[PDB]
Amino acid sequence: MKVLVTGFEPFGGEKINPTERIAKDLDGIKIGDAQVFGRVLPVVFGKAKEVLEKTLEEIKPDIAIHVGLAPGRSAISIERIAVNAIDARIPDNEGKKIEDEPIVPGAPTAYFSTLPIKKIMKKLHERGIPAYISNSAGLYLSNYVMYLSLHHSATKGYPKMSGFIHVPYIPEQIIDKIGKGQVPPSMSYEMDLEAVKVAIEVALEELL
Amino acid sequence: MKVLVTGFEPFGGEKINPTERIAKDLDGIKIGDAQVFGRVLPVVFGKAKEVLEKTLEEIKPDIAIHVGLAPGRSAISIERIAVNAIDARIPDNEGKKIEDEPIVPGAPTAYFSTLPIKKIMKKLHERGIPAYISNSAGLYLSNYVMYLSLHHSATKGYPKMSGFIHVPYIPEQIIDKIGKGQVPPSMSYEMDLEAVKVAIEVALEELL
Amino acid sequence: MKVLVTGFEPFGGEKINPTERIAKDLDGIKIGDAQVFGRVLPVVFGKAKEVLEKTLEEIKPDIAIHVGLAPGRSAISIERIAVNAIDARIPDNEGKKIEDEPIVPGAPTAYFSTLPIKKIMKKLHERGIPAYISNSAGLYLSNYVMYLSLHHSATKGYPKMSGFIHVPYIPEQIIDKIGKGQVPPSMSYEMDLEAVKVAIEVALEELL
Amino acid sequence: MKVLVTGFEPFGGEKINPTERIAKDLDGIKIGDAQVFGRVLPVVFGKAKEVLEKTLEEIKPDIAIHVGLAPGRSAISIERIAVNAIDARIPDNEGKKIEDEPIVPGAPTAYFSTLPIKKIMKKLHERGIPAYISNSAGLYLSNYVMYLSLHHSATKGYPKMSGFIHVPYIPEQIIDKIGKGQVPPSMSYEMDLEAVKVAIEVALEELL
Repeated sequence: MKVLVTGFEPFGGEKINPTERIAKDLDGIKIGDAQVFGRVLPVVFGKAKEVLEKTLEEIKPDIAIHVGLAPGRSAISIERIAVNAIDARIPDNEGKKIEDEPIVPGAPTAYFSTLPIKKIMKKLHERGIPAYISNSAGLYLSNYVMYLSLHHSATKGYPKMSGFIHVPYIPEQIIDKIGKGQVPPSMSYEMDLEAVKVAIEVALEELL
Repeated sequence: MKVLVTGFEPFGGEKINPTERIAKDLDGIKIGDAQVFGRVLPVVFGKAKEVLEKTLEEIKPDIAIHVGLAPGRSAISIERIAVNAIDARIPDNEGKKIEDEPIVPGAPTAYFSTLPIKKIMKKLHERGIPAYISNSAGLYLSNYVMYLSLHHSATKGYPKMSGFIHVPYIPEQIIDKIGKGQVPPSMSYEMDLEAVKVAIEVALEELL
Repeated sequence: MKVLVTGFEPFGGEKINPTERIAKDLDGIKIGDAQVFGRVLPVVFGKAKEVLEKTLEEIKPDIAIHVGLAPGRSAISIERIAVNAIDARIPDNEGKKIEDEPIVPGAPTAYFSTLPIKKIMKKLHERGIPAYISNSAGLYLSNYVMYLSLHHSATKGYPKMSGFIHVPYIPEQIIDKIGKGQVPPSMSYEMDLEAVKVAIEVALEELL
Repeated sequence: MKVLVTGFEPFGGEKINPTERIAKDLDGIKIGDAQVFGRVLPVVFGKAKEVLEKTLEEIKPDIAIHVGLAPGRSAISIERIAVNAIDARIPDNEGKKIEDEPIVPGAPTAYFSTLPIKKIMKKLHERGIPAYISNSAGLYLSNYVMYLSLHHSATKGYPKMSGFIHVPYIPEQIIDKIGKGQVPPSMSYEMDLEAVKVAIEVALEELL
């Protein structure tokens, strides 16, 4: 049993992206006899697809849990759906701002996450971790990778389960925001890491 | 050198108030040779004044740091001013909803906190703790105690420094909020506790 | 050329739903030689489908613009996608709270709105009307009708264009909210009405 | 009976300030036999004080209602208190960003508005105008003028009543905000103007 967890590099002017550390912290660990692989993806259209595809083909995980930062969100959010569209509010790390363009021409308009999202949310709550189901992962890189992963599952047969989890800013990222005229919500890195571990465990238990 | 830290009991239907635990956790500890006393106050007009007055007279602290819960706030907030007014949006724990009434008839319309609020905010930031200066502690029990404490200082000569710190909901308090149609910001109890300890240390260093 | 505009009846305890008036105000009007029909839909699962289906079959509009109230939103929002799922945060007007259930079993996971959403947004901006593209119409009745309308288009060939527009609370709906501990954003009814008229005109110009 | 209404010039990069038009629109009008004077103030520390002082001495109004723009607020807000402090989050129109400095050294820490704020709020509600009581007018120019006006009343005996009213962005100011990654609340200029007229009428009726 193999699990792939991905995170993203910093973007949008931020010095850090907490999901990058999550991926690195979880890489190489084992939950039961399941092997976990952690990989960081670039916040760049096209290149992110190349890396994701190569990683999926290399590892061939049974479960894929893609993690990303969601500025402004106040709790852990589990994405219910991936949409076949790109409409960036901001450009990617290479200055590309793609608007109204499909991710995969001719492919389904959307894919539902195949992770047991409701069970994951329930377990997180039991652990005192606020979490909810998000109905839009945006139309930037998070949705981009979420869709491609689910499409890979639908066309290649693996991973069996795929989904996306967004985390809020971590406290240290809020400091420079103060004075700039706003105080966005934040959540500790420790809670985020535990949340992802819980998601993996629940997904695994689901696959038996 | 003596420091008094207060917290509040649960109110507004909440099962817990994180500041109650903060007070209990800090009671009896020492920062350097300074003795810290932690006391919990009732969320009841009148009675809260009795308890506060008695506590202040009993301990005669050099520094008083009153802590409270601020539902909806996203980071640690240090109150800049206490206002001589009561206008409760909700009733206190005994069903009393006082509207447009002074706290102390004839006393000053307001008192500025005497804690080194800017230095405290700066130190918190250096510790990676998001914090900002609040210009209104509301007109409920937090402001009530903040004003009475500062008034005590002005009329009795002690405590030398007095102020108020509000903390966001802690994560576990958000669980039942989910589904109710909203996900308020939250901050870990551990961060809150450390923030209060930092405030105490900075206040002490200020008094020398 | 025929255009169908729908609105919803009051729900969630609200005395009014501004979209109900929008539908009635636009019913019978003409934009050029295009005939506009305005109909009000019940905020009830099942029944809403019956009414929508019957209305679509009766009128056979070339363009369908469904309007609804989005409590909390601050500006006009044009829905980009309809999702094949029902997961009500609150029950409908008949007390039914459907959770994790498809709208049409076996049908596509989602449909993109076929209204020229970007052009509509642009024209609204030129008119000084704040508007943006929403990537989730929720999973309540608004999404329910949006999906069914787009599904009707895909399977029956009409309407040629279908989409959904959400409007904020109108000012009068905020009054009772004040004191309840919150002041949600609002937008004038007049602006909402004009926004819908603009959307219709742009959609029509698109069909030529 | 004379009434002075003030507004502010554009600031913070905005092309307009709706309160500037409010002042000009109300200048010269009469409510009953009361004469209303409308004046625009610069968003500049020091200079704003000069203009305010000169205006107050020139007109010697019985009632002074200062109006300002509050970016982000969703409804009309009536300020309850003015604070003797300056701590600008942004610089004024001349690049001056004053931090932790009193407005009037030695003067009271704060002054309560002498306008019948609760009655004004009630009348606005009866007119279908969402409005609430604000407990902080910020520590920028709005608070600056509010405090100086109330201080003038306390030391000079006039105006008899003084207060501050903040209005949200008007819709047209939101357009350029869209895409920038946020849609702030807004309220029509017409509603703002009526709200100020209502405040004046209620204040006048209070003075008899």
